[PDB]
Amino acid sequence: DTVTIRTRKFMTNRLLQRKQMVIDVLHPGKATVPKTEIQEKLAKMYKTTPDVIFVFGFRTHFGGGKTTGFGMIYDSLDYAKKNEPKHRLARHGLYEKKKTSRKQRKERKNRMKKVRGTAKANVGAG
Amino acid sequence: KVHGSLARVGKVRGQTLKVAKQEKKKKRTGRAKRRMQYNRRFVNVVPTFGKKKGPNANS
Amino acid sequence: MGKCRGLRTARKLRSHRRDQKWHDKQYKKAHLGTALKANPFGGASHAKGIVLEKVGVEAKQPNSAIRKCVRVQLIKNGKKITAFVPNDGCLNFIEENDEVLVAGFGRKGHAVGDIPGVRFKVVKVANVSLLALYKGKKERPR
Amino acid sequence: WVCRKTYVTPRRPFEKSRLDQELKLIGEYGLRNKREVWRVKFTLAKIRKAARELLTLDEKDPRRLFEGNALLRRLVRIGVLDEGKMKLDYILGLKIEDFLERRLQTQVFKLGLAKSIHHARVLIRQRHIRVRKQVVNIPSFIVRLDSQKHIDFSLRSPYGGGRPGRVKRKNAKKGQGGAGAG
RNA sequence: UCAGGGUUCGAUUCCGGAGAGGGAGCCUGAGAAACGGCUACCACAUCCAAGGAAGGCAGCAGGCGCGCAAAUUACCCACUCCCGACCCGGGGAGGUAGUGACGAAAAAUAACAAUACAGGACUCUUUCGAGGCCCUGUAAUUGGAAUGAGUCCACUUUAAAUCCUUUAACGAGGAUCCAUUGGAGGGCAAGUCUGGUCGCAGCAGCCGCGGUAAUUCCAGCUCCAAUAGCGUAUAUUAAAGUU
Repeated sequence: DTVTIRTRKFMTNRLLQRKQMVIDVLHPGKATVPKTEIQEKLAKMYKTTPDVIFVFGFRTHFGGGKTTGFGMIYDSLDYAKKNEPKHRLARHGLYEKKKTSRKQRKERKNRMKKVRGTAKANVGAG
Repeated sequence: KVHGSLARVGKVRGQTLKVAKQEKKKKRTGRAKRRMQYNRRFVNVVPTFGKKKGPNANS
Repeated sequence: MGKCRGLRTARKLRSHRRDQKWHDKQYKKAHLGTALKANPFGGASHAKGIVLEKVGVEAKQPNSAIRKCVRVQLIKNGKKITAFVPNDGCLNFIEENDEVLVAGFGRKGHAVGDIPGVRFKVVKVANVSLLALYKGKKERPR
Repeated sequence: WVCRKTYVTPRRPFEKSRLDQELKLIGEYGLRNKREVWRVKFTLAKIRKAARELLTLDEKDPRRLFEGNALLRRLVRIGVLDEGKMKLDYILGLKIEDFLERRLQTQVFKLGLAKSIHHARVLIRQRHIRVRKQVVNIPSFIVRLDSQKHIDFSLRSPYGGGRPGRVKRKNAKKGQGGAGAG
């Protein structure tokens, strides 16, 4: 609706190759706009294009009319792709990890203890 | 009668009239229950000479 | 007074008080623990048993009534207690050789009212309270 | 982790005189329950307990100065005490009614639109008022002294600017779709 | 818990100790008298082709038993940290959800006018009487207004999701979108109302009520207290200057 993104705690984080600030948002219509919409606007406030913007947080204050999150802006793609928590890259896809998970792993391990010299056999058994 | 199974239970509840008259009304709760209690006791204005009459009485 | 008030008489005071506390009535039941051992309960609030037989107890004078008790043996100590049945006509809601749940009267080891020898009452007959049987919020499951 | 019980119960369970005071006090401010009264009276007796310490210990000991100053500052900040007073003796002149005056529902009624105290509590809960910019649902706020001139209706709500309610907006459509031709 | 002085409790998240069915012995290692290491006895209990073999949930779930008395055979290494040859692997530690009236914080169950009677300050009038103001309940309908409880697209939340906050559209006329728990002789706030029972049945912590006019029983009506809570049993402190 009415979208106001206002700049607060600007820091140039040279070690991780990013710029981290707070994402302070005002909007008296329906508070809370999609995170996709936010990173478009922030892309065209430092002119860095939306493949290195990352945002998260965004809890909306009581009574609405404000929401506050936390956003990073990376210098390049590869610096984001390296550093970035795994789930945050997979949040808007360019990464994934297949997870079976966590009963298929354990049940394979305990079957593997019984054999020796062949690791592929128990996996082949389905 | 003192007697009439006077060694055994049920003699004052199984031989009474059965009444099930009841009202339909919505009683107030919470705030409003105190509001009526305040006004009905103290401010109407209430006072009348030499009153002593309690909040109930069949008088 | 009538007692020493030296500045070095801590021993003669603190050993005297520790002795004369044993004559107190409350203390002497609490700390010998013979109370617990003698009680048909372990010191638990309730206890569970199985009915043996209905009985009636004739009240102490001047009152005259029949007070419709039961007699019950317990699970957790295998010994017998004579227990009151409250309200009116709840003798009927008790049926022999079933379990019940007992509970103390409310005067801690001493018979209540005009009924003698009864220091217990009854609360549940089959996971269904005497209250709910009487009022009709639940029903005996047969 | 950490909890505490705010209210306390009366020592005596019944006493006509006590009960009448609690009743007439609830009538005045339009409170819901007696637990909402004893809560307040705990706060008062708490402050009176802290105060009774500081009065015994000579002046110009660091504990008495620093504590007293910051205590009295807080009593002045809510405005239940004057700065024409501001001595530790005047802490003891505090009483129950001054607290209850600073409550939000009392100040809604006093400095904003209501028709009775009973009205004002409902307006706070149905979210038609704010305190500076911020909606509240708490009629038990206690309202700092400076902020007793920023009580306003909500910036979106039928009272002041904002959309019509569903009793109004129903009946507006009742002239065209509720009785307009069907 | 408590004025001052005390009394009672501490299995249980921090710190220290002891122990892995009961006992004893011991290997490896810097570190162990280790038990999700080993060896033997004693107590248990399983498989077997009866020749032999194998075992220790006071780890997380779960079951039996015991009792007055106590939850899901759920999701996941994202957080917090730990372990490894190691940025990369692993961790029922730990984090997340479910069950949950132990307990604690917040506070909904109707607010406002019209008519209707009702009161009293006030005014006029010699009283009579009238006017008129402040409020009150209380009936009849209503009238306009308001809101979340719920239903529910959407954003958001997060490891993924729930919840919450945020937002469409639906969502209130008292009959339903229904507050109960105890008590009304005295202690102790509240009825000598009516019917039934008539030392019977029952009530009663205590004192006592019931024998034909029951303020105490069984019900109805009415009223009082507390209020999303209230009653009952037991331990324990205050009350106890009755240690």
